[PDB]
Amino acid sequence: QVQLQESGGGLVQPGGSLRLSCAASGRTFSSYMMAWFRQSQGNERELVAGLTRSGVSAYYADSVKGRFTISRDNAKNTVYLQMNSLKPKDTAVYYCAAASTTYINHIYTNPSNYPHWGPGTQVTV
Amino acid sequence: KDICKYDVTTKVATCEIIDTIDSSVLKEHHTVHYSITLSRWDKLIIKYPTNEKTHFENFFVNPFNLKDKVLYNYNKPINIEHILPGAITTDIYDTRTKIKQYILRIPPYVHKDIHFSLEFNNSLSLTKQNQNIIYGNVAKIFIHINQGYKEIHGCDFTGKYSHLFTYSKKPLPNDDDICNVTIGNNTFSGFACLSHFELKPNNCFSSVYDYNEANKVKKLFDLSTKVELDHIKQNTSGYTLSYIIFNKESTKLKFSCTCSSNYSNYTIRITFDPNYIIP
Ligand SMILES: *[C@@H]1O[C@H](CO)[C@@H](O[C@@H]2O[C@H](CO)[C@@H](O[C@@H]3O[C@H](CO)[C@@H](O)[C@H](O)[C@@H]3O)[C@H](O)[C@H]2NC(C)=O)[C@H](O)[C@H]1NC(C)=O
Repeated sequence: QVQLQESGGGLVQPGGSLRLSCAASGRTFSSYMMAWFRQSQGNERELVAGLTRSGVSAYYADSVKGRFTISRDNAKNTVYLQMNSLKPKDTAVYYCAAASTTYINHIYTNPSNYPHWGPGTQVTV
Repeated sequence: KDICKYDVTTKVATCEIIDTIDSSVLKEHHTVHYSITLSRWDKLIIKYPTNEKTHFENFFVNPFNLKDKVLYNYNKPINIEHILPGAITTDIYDTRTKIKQYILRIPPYVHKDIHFSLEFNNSLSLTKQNQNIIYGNVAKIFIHINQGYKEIHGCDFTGKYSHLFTYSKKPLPNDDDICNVTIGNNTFSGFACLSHFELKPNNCFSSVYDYNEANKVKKLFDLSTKVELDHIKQNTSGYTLSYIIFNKESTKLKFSCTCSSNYSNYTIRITFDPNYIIP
């Protein structure tokens, strides 16, 4: 029902900033849990940022902790991932995953638990 | 009434907001609301967690200063003394259980109806179970207070609590006024002075001057036990206040208290006669 779309990712010099936006269609974001996923070349998908349906409980992986920040413009139906102080490890195809749950205070860890996914955007630094 | 219970015998309103905001269980509602209506002299005791208690690491409270401020009209933070003049708030913390207690004593008289809330935010706390990162929620308590029935038969020298006490006078530069009141059984009385004044004996009503025993410093417990009292040393407005009421006490009692400063002094004199009746 919900379709995701990433946008706003490219090449940057180490120490810069980017704002990756993810738009959904079909249903409102409030009814879904959201997460940003990493995937470097020839590596598994890791989780960087997560967001429960409450919109107030945000999780940040220890790698991007202290530098990334997730947000939800419910009017525009978009999730923004602000990524500051970009480091060489951040080079990956950032994906936007969304799951459907009837609980507002939890977020899944493994990418398999996420039914809906979006076409990732590459972020090289 | 799932977490907030009002016992009529003790007139106590106990609310427990710990397991409701625990971050270890999947929760369907992020805001849990519980409403309570209170009258004069009622006591509200909310038992909430701390940062040290597990599953409540990033717990905090709104307003962050519970003792002084509340959320008036469930909107903007305001000093509780402003909307409920003469109220008393205390904060307790048991390090053995990592649990704090917010204790609110409603004054014996409420001149105007009041509605205010208190928020307990545990959304920032989290736990990790299976392939899930569960989070906590926030719980809001909406308290309403009715009109307070009768002005306390006490003394006020600050001049600000005129609607609360029977006697009120604006403080003067040099004055030796003495307030005398006749109280009966199950009747309220009290006093109000400026905080920087000296209370005599300290923490009055608890240790009143035994006028019978020639104004002796003694705990009121020795004189009588069928009494209920409370006292605040300094409110946000900077005034010391105390209240007292006798409950099924058969003995006639006469005791006193004094607020003194380098410029003026004020004295409270109360006569407890169980057979006494108001005119
Ligand atoms: C405490 O609970 C509230 C309500 O359940 C959660 O919502 C947060 O409420 C605060 C109130 O200060 C919002 O902060 C404000 O946000 C905007 C930007 O959205 C900004 O203009 C203001 O300067 C102010 O910071 C906050 O955004 C809102 N949402 C989030 C995601 O925090 C709140 O999350 C709970 N508090 C915490 C720290 O978890």
